[PDB]
Amino acid sequence: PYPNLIPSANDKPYSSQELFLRQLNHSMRTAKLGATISKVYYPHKDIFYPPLPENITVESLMSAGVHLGQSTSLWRSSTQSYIYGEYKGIHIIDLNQTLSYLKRAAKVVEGVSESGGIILFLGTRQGQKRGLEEAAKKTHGYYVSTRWIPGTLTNSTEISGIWEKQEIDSNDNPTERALSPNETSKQVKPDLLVVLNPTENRNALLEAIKSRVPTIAIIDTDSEPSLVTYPIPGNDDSLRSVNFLLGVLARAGQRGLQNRLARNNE
Amino acid sequence: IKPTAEQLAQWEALKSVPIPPRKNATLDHITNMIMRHGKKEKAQTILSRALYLVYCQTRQDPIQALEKSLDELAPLMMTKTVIPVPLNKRQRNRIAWNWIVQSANQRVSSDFAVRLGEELTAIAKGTSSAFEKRDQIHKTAIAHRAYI
Amino acid sequence: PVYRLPPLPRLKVKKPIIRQEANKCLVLMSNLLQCWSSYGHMSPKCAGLVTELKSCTSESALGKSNINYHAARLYDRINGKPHD
Amino acid sequence: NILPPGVSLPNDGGSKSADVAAGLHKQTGVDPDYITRKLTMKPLVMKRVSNQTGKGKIASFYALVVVGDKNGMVGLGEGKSREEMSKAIFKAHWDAVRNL
Amino acid sequence: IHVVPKLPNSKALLQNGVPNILSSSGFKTVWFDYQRYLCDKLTLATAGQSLESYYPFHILLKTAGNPLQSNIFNLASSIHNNHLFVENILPSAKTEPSRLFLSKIKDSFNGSDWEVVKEEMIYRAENEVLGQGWLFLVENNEKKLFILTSNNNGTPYYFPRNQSFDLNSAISIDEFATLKQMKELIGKSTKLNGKVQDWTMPIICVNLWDHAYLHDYGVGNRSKYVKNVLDNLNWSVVNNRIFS
Ligand SMILES: [Mg+2]
Repeated sequence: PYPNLIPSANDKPYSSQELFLRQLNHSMRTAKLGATISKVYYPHKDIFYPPLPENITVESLMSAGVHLGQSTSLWRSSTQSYIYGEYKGIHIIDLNQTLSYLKRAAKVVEGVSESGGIILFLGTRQGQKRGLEEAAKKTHGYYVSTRWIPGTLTNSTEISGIWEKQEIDSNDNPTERALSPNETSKQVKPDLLVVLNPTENRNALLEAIKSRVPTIAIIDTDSEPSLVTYPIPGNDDSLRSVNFLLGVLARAGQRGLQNRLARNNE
Repeated sequence: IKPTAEQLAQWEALKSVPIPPRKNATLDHITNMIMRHGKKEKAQTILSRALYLVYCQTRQDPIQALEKSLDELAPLMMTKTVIPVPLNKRQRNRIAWNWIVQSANQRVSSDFAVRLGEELTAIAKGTSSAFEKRDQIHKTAIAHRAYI
Repeated sequence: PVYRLPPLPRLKVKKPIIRQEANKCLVLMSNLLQCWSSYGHMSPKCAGLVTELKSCTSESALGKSNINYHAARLYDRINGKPHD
Repeated sequence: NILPPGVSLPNDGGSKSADVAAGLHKQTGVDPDYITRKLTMKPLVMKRVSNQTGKGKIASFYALVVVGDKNGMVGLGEGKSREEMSKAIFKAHWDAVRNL
Repeated sequence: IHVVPKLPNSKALLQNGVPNILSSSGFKTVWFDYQRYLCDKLTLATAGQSLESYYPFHILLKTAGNPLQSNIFNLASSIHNNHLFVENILPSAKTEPSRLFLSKIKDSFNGSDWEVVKEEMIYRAENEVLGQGWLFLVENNEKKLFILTSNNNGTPYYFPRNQSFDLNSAISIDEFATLKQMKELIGKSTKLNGKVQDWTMPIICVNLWDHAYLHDYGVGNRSKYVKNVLDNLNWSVVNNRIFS
């Protein structure tokens, strides 16, 4: 439990570490006494307990702030059909269209994960690393959050060719087989690319277009809907909305992975 | 190692004291100014002998008298090309020492130590022409203050 | 009224001006010189100020603008150019 | 023998179509056999283009080629090479295969 | 929304309440009615604020040092203390006092055995706690137990808010000295909030509020209620609360 700890003698008072363990024991048992908190938003849960696509309501999407679009002065008129209206100097996104597009994109992610494809979560804004990493880990996928190197797809040999690759079974179990140099030097291309900030990742979208990689993205009021295969109308500048949508997609991918493993284990 | 009683007592007693100075900065700087050709000991002998005459004719600490003299004679600021500029301790000491050395060289003794010691004795008694030089420098600084 | 500049190649100040603080030694010297100008040289009145100078310059006689960087960094965000 | 751990000399280890097919399969996953067997290339434009520079005039070779399997797939590729025209044709073939 | 915690064996407690201390009607007053009352008041007080996200114990630890939200603190304190009280009187999660707790009482109370200490706690509750209050057996950082009493809603954790001295009446000069040293301890800290460290924890809690005993034991005879509480405690919880 807590090795390399030297308890104190009964005559002497508690030590700092003994006090820490005493307070930990208190916290895990009695600190939570008196009431149970209900109907309160805790940000971390948005990453760790995302809802299923079918359980999402318009109220839940509005609570996450998905509806809040860009300023009316920065409007991209090609996004007219996704807009419910304008309010307080900003455009409001139609959350029913958002719900439909999000369910469709979640089905796409679930199908791709169930087929064993490679899913890449690209988001390069400040505090998006946590959700991206968790989505990649629970979908058995991959993620980028520092910077998208241009040419990562169209120039894969000169960018990603040096990093190591791995053969795996139907159950995602390492086989530890030795790969030939030609096999190691092939391009490994994502089967699905999801972008949280498509406005700042035009290079990735264009590379996916050139390389025929279907792509999902959160299309804000100032973003181009036609640059992506499966747009999701929603707010991309709020971390809560981005994490909510990303958690939904990641849970869909996890469900697909679980279905794949269940079928392989029967 | 566990320090024994004497070692810890020594450590406490000493840490309760400051470190001694290696050298008196002012006296060392004056000596180096007297120095030529790397003959430090000759300069030290000359300076100590002059200070010894200063004591023998004044019977007060001659190191203190020398510093009173350098502090009072030396100009605080000087006009340069025309704006005044402040002077730090070493520059003031150098100017004062040069003024002292001229008046010393004006004296009669064949030994430079005797001339320097008697000049320092006269300065310690408030008798020197270098006060006029200091006054002129300060007057010029006052005249040209506007160009700071 | 508000004036909107065109899409510009850059947003940069030709000569950024920095607020260097005048040295304490210089102003103390100026005050001493004014003291000796009014009361007189080696006057009893302001002699105390001399002591300060004697300390302030004892060790040494005298004892940065990032506007262009931030402007270049932020210009693409704030210029308000039309979409494309 | 003193061979390094991995040699890479295909004749001493102890054309355009083949290299194009191999590099394309390595970089994009295209099938080499289809490229080598089914595709046919005809150079359309072949010229020399020059650039002035303070030290001197620099010459380069431009090639524009069209590839196709004659069954509904056609692609255009352009290649530049300062060294030789053959390398320009190679790059044009590469690009044309990429633009099918 | 702070909600009343669910209790084990809730149906049995509704039917009869805690055996040998409270009847069903009394247990309704002490827990089902009073805890709901306190939780609803805390929710009304703290809704739309940060404090809705924190548990009552973390609320009172946060709010102990600020004068103007004492009401919230009071509610939080009660909402904590009441539950603590309930947990030491629940029929079960016969439980016996542990060897470690007996050793600590013997060592902490100058060799006195546990039962005379129970009688001493009865005496303390009868004497100092005039009206509403809380009684605790608490351990300090020195592994020493002692008996603490709080007037109205007070907390054992933070000694500035112990509320162990009733200033409505007089105070002994020793109590005034204790108050002055306590205030000096508070003032010494360099923190802007003025917080101080106190590692005291409650091992035993008894509810001297009128909600607990008035319906079952009358205006008087509170010491009878305290004796009944102490005799028939749930010793599993009490033993767990101590750290070894
Ligand atoms: Mg945006």
